[PDB]
Amino acid sequence: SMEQVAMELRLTELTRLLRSVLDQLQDKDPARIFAQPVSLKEVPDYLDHIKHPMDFATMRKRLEAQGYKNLHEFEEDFDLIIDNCMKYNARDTVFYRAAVRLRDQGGVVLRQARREVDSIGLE
Ligand SMILES: Nc1n[nH]cc1-c1ccc(Br)cc1
Repeated sequence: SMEQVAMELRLTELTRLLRSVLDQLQDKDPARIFAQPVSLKEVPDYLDHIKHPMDFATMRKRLEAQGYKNLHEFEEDFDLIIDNCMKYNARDTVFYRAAVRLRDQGGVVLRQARREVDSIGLE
């Protein structure tokens, strides 16, 4: 149907916007602490602590499959990256501190992303 095509165009547009947002957010992680999944070989007990692991590579996989239907779903995954890290790692660690900085700097980006999604009507 034409309606289905239009819906798919909207999703493709959202995906383009979220790709830009994801690039901007990952730039706020210059240490690449959040670039890849926590290794279950190097941290074998990780899943005892963290029930829903997340990282930028995994987000990017879902993104390119057009797997984010709206900004909320994307933000959920970004918050998992931050929140998982701030639970597993103590306050005095380079990991926890990196998550705080990513959260703070990323908030700015996500604030305008929300305005843009609403403005252009992408969801
Ligand atoms: N990036 C993370 N999110 N949750 C835990 C971690 C982590 C834990 C140990 C090391 Br070593 C590195 C990273």
